[PDB]
Amino acid sequence: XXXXXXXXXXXXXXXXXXXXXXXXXXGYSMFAVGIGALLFGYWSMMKWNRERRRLQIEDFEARIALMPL
Amino acid sequence: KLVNQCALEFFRQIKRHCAEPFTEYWTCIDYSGLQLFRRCRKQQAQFDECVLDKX
Repeated sequence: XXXXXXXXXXXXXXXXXXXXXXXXXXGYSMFAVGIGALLFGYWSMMKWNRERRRLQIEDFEARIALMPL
Repeated sequence: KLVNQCALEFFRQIKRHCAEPFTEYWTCIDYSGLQLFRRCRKQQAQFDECVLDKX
């Protein structure tokens, strides 16, 4: 009996298949989150600066109140 | 001369009545840097409330 190297292909490994595809981001939907984070960013920040004004006037009031200084 | 004399009159009134909230508020302001009112507003609630009994 002769024994040589046997042939096997099975699945053929798929000859040239695309793996690159669009994922997560679509296009217009990313701008809704992108610019949406900006509008949420300013509104949250400016409310803190209005709360800073409560401290600001109260800080300068200490100088006016102190005349024996 | 009247300014410094009235200054002693202000601090003596706090030392006589409601001294416990005043000392606790004084320890809060010096433990931090120069926030003055930040991270000390919770201890500020103990203050003024005792003083509200007086005029």
